[PDB]
Amino acid sequence: AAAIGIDLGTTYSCVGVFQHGKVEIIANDQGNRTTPSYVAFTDTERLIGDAAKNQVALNPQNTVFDAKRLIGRKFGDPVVQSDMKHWPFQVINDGDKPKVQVSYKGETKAFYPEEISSMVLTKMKEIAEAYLGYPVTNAVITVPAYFNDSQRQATKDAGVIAGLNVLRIINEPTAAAIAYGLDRTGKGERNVLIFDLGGGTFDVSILTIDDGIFEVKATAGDTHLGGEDFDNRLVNHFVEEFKRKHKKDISQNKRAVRRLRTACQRAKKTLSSSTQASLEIDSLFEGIDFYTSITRARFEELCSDLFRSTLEPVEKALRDAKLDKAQIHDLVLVGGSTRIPKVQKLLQDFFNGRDLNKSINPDEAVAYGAAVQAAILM
Ligand SMILES: Nc1ncnc2c1ncn2[C@@H]1O[C@H](COP(=O)(O)OP(=O)(O)OP(=O)(O)O)[C@@H](O)[C@H]1O
Ligand SMILES: [Cl-]
Ligand SMILES: [Cl-]
Ligand SMILES: [Mg+2]
Ligand code: NA
Repeated sequence: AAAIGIDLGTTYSCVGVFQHGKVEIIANDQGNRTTPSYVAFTDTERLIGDAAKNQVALNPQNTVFDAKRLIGRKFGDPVVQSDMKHWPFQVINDGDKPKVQVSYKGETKAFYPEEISSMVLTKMKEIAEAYLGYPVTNAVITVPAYFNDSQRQATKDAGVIAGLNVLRIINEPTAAAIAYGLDRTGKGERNVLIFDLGGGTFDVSILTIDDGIFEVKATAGDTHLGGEDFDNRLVNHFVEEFKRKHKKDISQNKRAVRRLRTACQRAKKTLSSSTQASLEIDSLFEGIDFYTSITRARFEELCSDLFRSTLEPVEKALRDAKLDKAQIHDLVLVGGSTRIPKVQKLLQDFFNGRDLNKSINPDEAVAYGAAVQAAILM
């Protein structure tokens, strides 16, 4: 039986398996090759993944997301106390550990972060089992390089709770490097830069690889910079467009804003491969249809400062590693947001025209590498 590799993301998770000489990134029941790290509780059922995120009658208080921001932290951790202010779900204190509190089947319940993340991992396990046609019992799971012992432990515990023997916890950037076969180099140092822009976070990592041994030389980035921030620029843009056109403010109608935000995420993805996108929402506010469009160039303007801000952390990482641009051997794109053409241009220009490694869907590279390493360890 094959073991699986799982990228347990802040916003999207991905599962792959190595068999018959090659990695298969496994699509879920809706055909999506990555799955939202969402769990929802209703009066009748628990929903995970696409079903949780896509609720037609979504209940903000009982739909949990961002558990990765809590996992392995103390309740009194200032990161937790800050993050709590912007979530619609309740976080409580159980002996200086955080728990997320919800209503389920009519009663108030609370769950540790590693419990919420185990539900996401169970979904990923099941996605794999459907494809393989047998039970999966071993996995490699990835984490950010900056994770500490407590965060790594809680992640491993989420795996155990989901019925997985965790062969190893490995760093996300190391997994992306493995996906591209960069661990296979002989003796002699090669410097690799991983540029990772996901849904919620931005991670720059510089790795030295020598005869298959990885050293983390430098890390930089921003834990509150990702695709969702580009979403929010589009939402604010269209809220102003609706005001102009209909003389109505929709900003305080939570439902209209969620429905607009979903459509902005869909348009954004489309703008990575087309130069314009149409956005059409039936009865968005007080029965008014909102049918409009957005160009790639306009989307770029709306986000220009955010896109540009990704480069100073690259500069910083290089200084910390005591390396010049020219001394990086390989540049690897990771994270869904690096599909954005403008982001690719900025990083390529900064590196004076160097090739980017982008042949593996960037939001799949970490799971791909995890799957490769899981097979080695078996
Ligand atoms: N083609 C695309 N163009 C632009 N953005 C995209 C595209 N495909 C996915 N995204 C965006 O990528 C983001 C998710 O990326 P990813 O799957 O790397 O998340 P992740 O692994 O959870 O990372 P993090 O923990 O940083 O959120 C979302 O904001 C999503 O809209
Ligand atoms: Cl599914
Ligand atoms: Cl479900
Ligand atoms: Mg990540
Ligand atoms: Na992911």
